Amino acid sequence: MSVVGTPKSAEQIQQEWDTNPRWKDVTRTYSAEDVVALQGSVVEEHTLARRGAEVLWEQLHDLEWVNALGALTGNMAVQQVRAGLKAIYLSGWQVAGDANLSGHTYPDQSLYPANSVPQVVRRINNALQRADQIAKIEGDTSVENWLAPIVADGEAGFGGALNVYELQKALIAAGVAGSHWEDQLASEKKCGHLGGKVLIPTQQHIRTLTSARLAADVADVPTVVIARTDAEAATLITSDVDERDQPFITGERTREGFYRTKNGIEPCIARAKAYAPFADLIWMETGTPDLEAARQFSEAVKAEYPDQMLAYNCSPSFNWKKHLDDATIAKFQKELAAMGFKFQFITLAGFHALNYSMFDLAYGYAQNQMSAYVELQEREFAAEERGYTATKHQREVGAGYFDRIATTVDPNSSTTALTGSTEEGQF
Amino acid sequence: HMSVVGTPKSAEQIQQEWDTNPRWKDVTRTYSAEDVVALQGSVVEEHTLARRGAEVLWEQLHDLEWVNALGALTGNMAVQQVRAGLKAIYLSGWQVAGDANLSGHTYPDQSLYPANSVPQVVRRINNALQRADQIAKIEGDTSVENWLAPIVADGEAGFGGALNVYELQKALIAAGVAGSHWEDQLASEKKCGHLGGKVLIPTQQHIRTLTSARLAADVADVPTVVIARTDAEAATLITSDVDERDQPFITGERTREGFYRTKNGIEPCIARAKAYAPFADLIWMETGTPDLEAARQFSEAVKAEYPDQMLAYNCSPSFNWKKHLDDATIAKFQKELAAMGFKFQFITLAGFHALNYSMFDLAYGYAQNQMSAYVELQEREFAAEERGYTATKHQREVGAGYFDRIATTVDPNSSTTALTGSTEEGQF
Amino acid sequence: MSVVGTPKSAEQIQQEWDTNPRWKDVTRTYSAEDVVALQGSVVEEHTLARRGAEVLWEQLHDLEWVNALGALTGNMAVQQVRAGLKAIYLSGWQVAGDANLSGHTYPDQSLYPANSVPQVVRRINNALQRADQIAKIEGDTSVENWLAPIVADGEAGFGGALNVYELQKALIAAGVAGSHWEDQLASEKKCGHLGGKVLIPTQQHIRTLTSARLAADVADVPTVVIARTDAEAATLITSDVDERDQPFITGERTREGFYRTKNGIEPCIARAKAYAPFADLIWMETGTPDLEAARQFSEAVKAEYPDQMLAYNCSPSFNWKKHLDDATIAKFQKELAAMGFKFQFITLAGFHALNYSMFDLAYGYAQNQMSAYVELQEREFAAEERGYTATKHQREVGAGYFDRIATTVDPNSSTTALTGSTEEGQFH
Amino acid sequence: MSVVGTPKSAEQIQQEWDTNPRWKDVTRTYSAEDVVALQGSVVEEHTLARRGAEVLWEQLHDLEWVNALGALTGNMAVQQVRAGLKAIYLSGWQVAGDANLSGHTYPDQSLYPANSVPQVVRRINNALQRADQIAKIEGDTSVENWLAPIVADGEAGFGGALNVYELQKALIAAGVAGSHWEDQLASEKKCGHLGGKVLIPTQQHIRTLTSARLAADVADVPTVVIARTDAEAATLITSDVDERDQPFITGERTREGFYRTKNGIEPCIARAKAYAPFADLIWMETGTPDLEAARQFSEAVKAEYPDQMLAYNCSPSFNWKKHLDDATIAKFQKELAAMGFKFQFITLAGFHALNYSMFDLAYGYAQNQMSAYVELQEREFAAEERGYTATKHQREVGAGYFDRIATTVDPNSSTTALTGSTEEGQF
Ligand SMILES: [Mg+2]
Ligand SMILES: [Mg+2]
Ligand SMILES: [Mg+2]
Ligand SMILES: [Mg+2]
Ligand SMILES: [Mg+2]
Ligand SMILES: [Mg+2]
Ligand SMILES: [Mg+2]
Ligand SMILES: [Mg+2]
Repeated sequence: MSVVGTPKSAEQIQQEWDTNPRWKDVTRTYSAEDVVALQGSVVEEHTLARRGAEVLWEQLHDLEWVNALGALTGNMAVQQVRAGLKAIYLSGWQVAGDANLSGHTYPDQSLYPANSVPQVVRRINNALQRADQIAKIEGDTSVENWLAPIVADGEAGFGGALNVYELQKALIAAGVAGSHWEDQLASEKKCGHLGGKVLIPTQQHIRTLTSARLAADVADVPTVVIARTDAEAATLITSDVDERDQPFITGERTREGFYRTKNGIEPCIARAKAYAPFADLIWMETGTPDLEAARQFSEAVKAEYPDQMLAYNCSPSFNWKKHLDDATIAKFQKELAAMGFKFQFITLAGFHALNYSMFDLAYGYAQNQMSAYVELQEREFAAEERGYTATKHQREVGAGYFDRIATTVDPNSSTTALTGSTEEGQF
Repeated sequence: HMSVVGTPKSAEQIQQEWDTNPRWKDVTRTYSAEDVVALQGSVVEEHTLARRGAEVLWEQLHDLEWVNALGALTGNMAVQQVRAGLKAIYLSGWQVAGDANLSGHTYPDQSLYPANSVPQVVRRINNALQRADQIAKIEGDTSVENWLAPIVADGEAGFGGALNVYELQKALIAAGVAGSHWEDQLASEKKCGHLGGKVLIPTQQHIRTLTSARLAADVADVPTVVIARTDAEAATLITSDVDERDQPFITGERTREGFYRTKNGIEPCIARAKAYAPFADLIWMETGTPDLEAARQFSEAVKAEYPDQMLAYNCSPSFNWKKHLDDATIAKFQKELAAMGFKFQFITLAGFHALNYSMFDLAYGYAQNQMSAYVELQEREFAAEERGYTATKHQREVGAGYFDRIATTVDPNSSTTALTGSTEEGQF
Repeated sequence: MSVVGTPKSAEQIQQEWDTNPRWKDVTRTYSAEDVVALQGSVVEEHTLARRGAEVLWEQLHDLEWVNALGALTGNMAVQQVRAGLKAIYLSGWQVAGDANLSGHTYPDQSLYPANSVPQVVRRINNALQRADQIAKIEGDTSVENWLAPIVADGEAGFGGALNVYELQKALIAAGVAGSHWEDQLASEKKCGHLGGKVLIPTQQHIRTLTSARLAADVADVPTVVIARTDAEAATLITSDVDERDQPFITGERTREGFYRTKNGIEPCIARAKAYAPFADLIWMETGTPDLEAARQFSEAVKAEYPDQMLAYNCSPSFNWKKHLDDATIAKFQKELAAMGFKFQFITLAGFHALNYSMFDLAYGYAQNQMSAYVELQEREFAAEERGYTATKHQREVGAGYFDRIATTVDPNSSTTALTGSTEEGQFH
Repeated sequence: MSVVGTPKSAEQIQQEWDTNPRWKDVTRTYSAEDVVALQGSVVEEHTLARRGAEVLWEQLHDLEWVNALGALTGNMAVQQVRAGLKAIYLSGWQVAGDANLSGHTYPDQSLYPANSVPQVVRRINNALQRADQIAKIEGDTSVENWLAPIVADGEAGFGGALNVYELQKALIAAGVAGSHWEDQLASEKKCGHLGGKVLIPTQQHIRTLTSARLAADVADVPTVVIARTDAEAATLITSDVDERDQPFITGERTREGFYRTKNGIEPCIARAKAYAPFADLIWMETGTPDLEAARQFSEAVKAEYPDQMLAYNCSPSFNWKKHLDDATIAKFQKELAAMGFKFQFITLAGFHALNYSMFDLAYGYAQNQMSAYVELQEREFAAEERGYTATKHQREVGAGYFDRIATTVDPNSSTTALTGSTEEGQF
């Protein structure tokens, strides 16, 4: 037939696992032959998933740390890279609130269709590709890498291990670079800073992490796998079967049949250590922005897994000035990086930037009409010194690029967009 | 027997409504009431939000000094606009093309995206307003009397022929649109009004479009507001010279494609506006500058033949406002326009610029000072609570308390509610 | 500012519950005031959900029984109604296999996105509507009701109570007439005739049926709620918390923490008795198609609730010529109806009809090329005297209907479809 | 700062056009530098679009003729390959009637959303991949290539060249092997065998074919481009600007501004010769299944382009036994293959198979209930001799394959699907 997409042999995969330092501390409870048996006759190449994953892994070891902001539209991701950020965080919370495939506004409880986050991954890459295409024809070299890696939210898997497997597969097809997975009961998933959280036994989350790795292996991409634990605040567990969880089981039971468990940094350390061999980065949800507790978690984990990188949630669910002074806020991220928190991200940055900017505009617009918008347009003009370009909105969305396509197909076409527009004649 | 739910009206009932309801006092239909019924089948679905929105919109356009709106490309965007006191929502096709269409790609405004993209955003905006209305009910919030603000959505050029026009209107009505606007451009060469290289369609062809949009609203039995837009002020090309109303502006020369070169300006806009009036609840003239004098010329000339005709005006971000106008004129702009008959006024790309600038300003500061940049935003949100802002408590803004209410309604003793013990409960 | 979609008061709802015989045997653990508190300021009308639910409830008490076939495309439902069936069944198995929003082929384990089945409900209603429209312009009264009630698969709700609520809401928005919900763990969901099934406690499914009724009440439509139990084959359960399930707990455990339980018709009778106050119909999956086993379940349930209607799956997963003789197969549904099984359905009928007919045609096409297809078309021609109409495929999908729209907008259009078509000149 | 997805140089592309025999008779009015200019920094790999396009082109030259059937669902395509067919045809007609993203039933008039056919391409490929995966774990080698190439319907492009460009790009992203494009006015597009067809000028369709090729080159895949002409029955054209069309323009006009034109085989031959340098296959819609009329079209085109391959629509819109005897019906495809019609397809085969088979069952079901179904189940049993496998429906949709994924993740899983089922016990 054709040699396109021929699967590699179990020997090559074993070779790659043995020699490539990317897999230096990755445990696999399945064999390389098990991967081959699940790949059929053709293995689709996932370019953006591979490139982003390799770029992400590289940046986590080159840069002091990799920091990101939550993005829920393609334009958001474009502006984050344009501004200098090297990675995009794809928040599930935000998807639930304003960008999921049901069309409804949801709280962060795994209510939306399971393929919603993959579509936002694809959408973001599409927008970054368009920005990359525009920069090439415009000769704009302000950004070295427009295809910045995407770290996406796997939540609690939307079911069992097969649901996990299919979500990770869908995230890779969309071109994700990393995905994170939490140890909550899928049917009761909550945001890390909401209540009513229900843990699942330690082994079950290792099962989830193993499933996430397996799909990345079957698709043949070094996807960064992130493990999140919600044990600092969760006081409910589904079962006491796992002996690793028993020291925190109180015996008390709820009407639903859940077991009460003792929460805090100790069960997070215990679970972190158990997840480490199956996680490229570890992440513990916390109740406050507190450097001491972060250092404490960092020390206990690195005392057994010294090279284990960590991720920290700089959550807008914290009232930041209520806990930290301005000076502590200024060094918060830099001090975290010294502890090994190499991926840091403001999860709901997109939500609050979108909701506040439109309220501020609409409120002024209701009182003073055009005066309020001219205020915004002038800030846009003033920001052009800093590299802002979306003021010329026609080229920002690719008017020049499609004019180039149109002239490539027909050099004498008289229906090009940017020639004659008010943009070229007023900006 | 058989269920009578959704039994269609008779032809005589429709004719009585057309004859006596003042909504249709100036609406011309070249088809009959029996034609409408003939297309409705055995069951006519109710479109609650499209009906409510259309009625509220029409009432507001006659009761308020003028209705104004801002472009919205996400559900949360519309929530804040209504929360801030706005009484209508404009759904830009430009914004949908650039950051919210079903292809997943970023497109310029050239009718490149799938034809059902805007309807999806109509349904999304309504869903988001319904969630804010639900939350408001359980929170005792009465700061907004009508959360379900009318939506005016961009129908562009119909994505093809009359049948493409019809299905787009039907899909917008099914999603709950209050009004839709249609422009006299060649769909295969559609452009934003302030882009170059526009190709007009013949006047009679856009009367076909407006007639098809009205027909789709009638078959669906909702009084959708039909808005006619003309791009004749800047377009120098037209597909054909077949319409005698267009011929006086044609020069005679043709392009290699076969298009006819035509003379643009306000004069062909007035002519097309007069021809569209019997089929348009609102008329909209795309212009190259924000000019009150030019707006008055178009208004007086149109109202001379149809004095009750309402107009619409695009306060376009494509205009460099302070380059053309002083601050005093900017402050009175919409007010002066309202006196001329421009009763619906909108900023098309308000959402694109608010979204792109806010995220850039945050990411720029975040790239240099990390958390110090975000705390500034959070502190601004805290400060905006005096003006009525609420999204700082993001958990309840998206309905965590509402779904907690659903959960406890099913199981009052559930121990897995979301807001209970949340960091929002204890820190905000 | 309008009164469209104004919610009813709690007293009005409570009065409907107290007097409308539709709710005669319906237990609601929540209050009428709870329903109102969740409805915001506007309640959208769900015309097809209301009509379908009403028609369904009417047919279950007026006809000897209501039989259906699984359909996964719009055209399938059209042909089912065309051939004389009064109800459509929407299999979740079939959606997982060949019609879900992931684009992938899935076994029946709740792997596809949760809004997949609603989309097919909307699709089926859309296709039935088109046939209804086509029949009107064609003067075809051979079918009384093209909008046959749809009974859709809710699986295990795709999570907790709130996931159940949203699926029911979406099914209603899409126009479903009824939905069935099973007492399996959504995380490890399986087809009823698959292995490794894990039950949830009796009370957790009572909570599911409650959330399902609540979503219908908030939507103000009398959706037929069906309760399904898988305890006939399942040897696992998630917890021993419910004392109604404890008499079957063996005391063993699994590595995952599941509890071994004793399967059989006995725990199905018990769970059905518990589910009865919360189900318009009750259904137990069974390992074989057996009339006596069905009579045992029937008479046992009706011993406590003699007016409880039941549902039965004549599963394709069975092997009928193996078990039963021809004469028993003929009387099978008729005898099941006399026992109270008033809704019967063949789940995977669409899957098998689609896969076999395409294999049969593709195989013949491989050997004999055009000779194979001509056998089908002549078989299609022959079926016209039984009512079949899809041989003329252009009119079947609405070519004439859209000609009517096109001629209504522009009666002089020179670009209509059926005039000059090969269908017009070659199909008499 | 990675190498994955690096675009190749213009001279590297120019070398493929000059040497690869795939492009021996392909005219490109744009340059290799033009292609590189539109590719940005990264070029995604479209494995299935590449593999399928290479397989299809190879089959067209190696087989007597490649024939296919219309498929509108994933399971349909699975059964077509299972029965021995080596290609899938994706009818736009069928998509409009029962599988487009609007949810509505439509006549064949370009009414549905433009990304609908790409979705079905991706869906068909997903189904074929699932059958490929199941076949691997079951040791099934009765099918050599489950990834049969897909020929998809691009209709009239849903607008201008930029619309054409985006449809071809989305089809390629979905894994298409070929796409066909017709010379109709998009806003008035009709099925070839419906009335009221309006042609666009010859040059405008060359513009379409060029745009379709450009998108395939920018995607770096050898997509098979097929040119369809509707001039046999269409008596309308939009303009008289192209002098190649004027010898058929009569001077008559319609109220809309169209031009009456003389339909027939003559303008089909002329337009075909104009499309030949821009089309890998050429396709003339006809009003009857006539072998003599096909020869005239074939020998006329091949007089100027000897190696020009042709495609023929064996349309269900023909009443076959009203025109042909059984002897001619049997040899129809074979005769066409000898004239150079190397891609032959029954467009609406899926619609009629699905609609008839369900009416036949539902009718008998409404009359004799279970007896009607057991007849179908018995015919499915008897079909196992011929290779039919969907009778065991659980494994048919991958229950066994996902059981493998489950046991690969956790060997001791108590929640496997096929063990203890009625499939392993009654089949
Ligand atoms: Mg999350
Ligand atoms: Mg590790
Ligand atoms: Mg627009
Ligand atoms: Mg008027
Ligand atoms: Mg099911
Ligand atoms: Mg009951
Ligand atoms: Mg087609
Ligand atoms: Mg050629």
